[PDB]
Formats: sequence, structure tokens, C-alpha cells
Amino acid sequence: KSRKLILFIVFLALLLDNMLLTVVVPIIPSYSEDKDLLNENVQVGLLFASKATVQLITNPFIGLLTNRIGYPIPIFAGFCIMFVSTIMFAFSSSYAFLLIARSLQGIGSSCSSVAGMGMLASVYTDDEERGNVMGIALGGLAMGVLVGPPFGSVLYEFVGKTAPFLVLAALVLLDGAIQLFVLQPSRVQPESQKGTPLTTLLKDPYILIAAGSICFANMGIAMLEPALPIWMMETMCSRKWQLGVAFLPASISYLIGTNIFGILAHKMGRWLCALLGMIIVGVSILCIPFAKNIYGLIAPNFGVGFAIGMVDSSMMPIMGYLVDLRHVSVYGSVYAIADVAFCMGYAIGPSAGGAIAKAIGFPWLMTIIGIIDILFAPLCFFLRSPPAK
Ligand SMILES: COc1cc2c(cc1OC)[C@@H]1CC(=O)[C@@H](CC(C)C)CN1CC2
Repeated sequence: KSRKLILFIVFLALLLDNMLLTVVVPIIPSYSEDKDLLNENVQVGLLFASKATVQLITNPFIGLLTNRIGYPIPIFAGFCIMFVSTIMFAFSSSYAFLLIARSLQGIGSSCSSVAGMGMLASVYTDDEERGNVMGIALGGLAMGVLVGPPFGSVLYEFVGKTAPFLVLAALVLLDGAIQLFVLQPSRVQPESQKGTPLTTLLKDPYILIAAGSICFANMGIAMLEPALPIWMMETMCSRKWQLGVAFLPASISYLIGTNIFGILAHKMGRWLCALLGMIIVGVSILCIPFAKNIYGLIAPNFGVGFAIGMVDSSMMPIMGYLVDLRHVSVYGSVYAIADVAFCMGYAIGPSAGGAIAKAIGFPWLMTIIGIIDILFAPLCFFLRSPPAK
């Protein structure tokens, strides 16, 4: 039982965090051109930036400690610091709550995302199994961002009060209970002692090319989402029906990307899904400067969400293959590098990177984050055969 059931646990533990981070979307409206939103965004920019820096600064401290504690207690902090955040939103009268309420969730996201991916890395040892399995587990992000806003928005308008958080606190304790049974995560058990120290993974070039590819893929969508024309007009008229829908294309395309390139990327060679993984991000972003209508953003969202899925699902199992080929196999830490790289685009990119566009115009910030991705694609020639220890 245990091998296969931990995929269902880590899928659900990624789904609920990725649904919870996204159900705040139709709530945000309570607080001349499609990219001028860079200037209106700054309040919303801080809601994307806060979760991702508090999650990012935590990744070394969860990833390192996972080796000392054992995996199960970090996954339980992943359920729990995210659950107490779910309950916190249920009486958020002001932005303050939202901002801090997010901060607690960031820690839960780390606790869940690093230790859960390390649990799949530890448990699924063969590359074909680990590719199919991590592609399906990363399908938790892709299903969470899709499922969450349509459900959250319909409850927020039709049922009212703060209902979309109480019904999610119902589903989060169901996952927490299923962890208490399936993992038996109430015991103190350490991992193989004094394994690879993170500075030595960070000084090996071959892990950086994979982590960098996971980061630079996310950076293209991280500048885009905070500054969509989705926040101001929606209060006034029946166009509010678009408030939850705008992520649906990027989050169907991620699902098919992480699900298909969970199986196919192993077979063709995963390096070609960083090369054709960031060529597609870059060219999909490069259609944004020719949009002048929100419908014109549906096409570039779909190729970004697909290509994010093709990179993540191909490069997350490369983290495991590299510690299995150049280092010592304790995955408490390498997934700390992979997850800060995933996360950092949302931490840094919206606000610190948003300062680029205001002096220049925003179609230049989008076109350049596009080229930085087509230029990264040939750098993965180092991942054809990482030379053995
Ligand atoms: C309201 O806040 C947030 C909203 C959203 C995200 C993150 C947020 O906060 C940090 C995720 C993060 C991801 O994983 C990407 C999934 C895509 C490729 C389908 C992009 N966006 C989708 C919406």
C-alpha cells in the first residue's frame, strides 16, 4: 500500500494549498490599458510577494530539518500551518488579515511542498515511476489553481458571508485526518545521518541548470498574473463572471503538461523538456505584446501554463536523478533548491521586478522575460549526461 498511497497524499496536500492560495482571488476586489494595471496592482503585488518570500526563506529550514526530524512531521506542519491559515481567512475584515494570513500559509506551503516532494523522491526510487508519480503530484498545483476560483467565487456571490473558506477548512481537515491514518505521522524517526550539505548542491552546476529552468519558467507568469485587468471593473457589472475564469486556461494547460510530460519526458530524455520547455515559455510570453483585449491573453496564458507543466514535471525528477548520480541521496534538501526556484518568481518578480516596467513600459518587461527563456533552452545541453561522481 504505502508506495502508491503517498502519491494520493502529496497530490491532495498540494491541491489544498494551491486551492487555498487561489480562492483569495475573487475576494481581492473587496479591498486605460491592459498593462497599466502594473500601477494599480501594487496592493495585490504584495499579496503574491508575501506568501512566496515567507515560503522561500523557510525552504532551507524545512528541507534541512526534514533530514533530522524524518519526513512525516514536516508534512503534518504542511497540513497544519496551512489549515490554521484556512481558518484565519474566515473572519478577515481587512487586508491586514489577508497579508499576515498568507504569511502563515507560506510556511505551510514550504512544509508541504519540500517534504512531500522529498517523500515521493525517497519512496519512488526508479526514474520511470518517479517521473510518472511527480508529474501526477505536480498535477495538484495544476488542479488546485483550476478548481479553486470557480468554486470560491460561486460561494462568495451565491452563499455569501465567508463561506468559501469554511467549506475549505472542511476539506483540509479531511486531508489532515487521512495523513494521521495513512502516514502514521506521529513518530520521531530521522533520515540517513549527515547527508549532502546544501551549499555543495548549490556549488554543483548540474543542479543549478535544473533549478534555474524551474525559476525562469515561473517568472514569465509571475509578472503577468498580478497585473491582469481583473481587479477594479469587476465590482460594477456582470463581467464579474471573468474574475475566477482567467486562470482556467493556464491551469488546464499545466494539468495536461504535467500529466503528459510526467510519462513522455523520461522516454524522450528530460533535458529536451527544458529546451522545448523554455522555448515554448518564451514564445508564448512573446505573443503578450500584441494583445490589446483580455481575450488576446488566453492564447499566451495557455502556452505558458503548458510549458510550466512540461518544465516542472521534467525537472523535478532531475533533482532526484542528480543526487542519485553526483551526491548522497537525501532529498530533504535538493527539493529545497527546486522549490525556492519554483517559488522565487512570485516572491521577487511582482514588486521588485515590477519596478522595471514603470520606467520603461510593460510590453518590454514581458518581451524580455520571454527572450530570457528562449535563451535558457540551449543551456540544458549539460543535462544530456550529467557526469558521474
Ligand atoms: C492570488 O495569488 C496567487 C495566484 C496564483 C498563483 C499564485 C498566487 O500566489 C503566490 C499561481 C502559482 C502557480 O503555481 C501558477 C499556476 C499556473 C501555471 C496554472 C500561477 N499562479 C496561478 C494563480
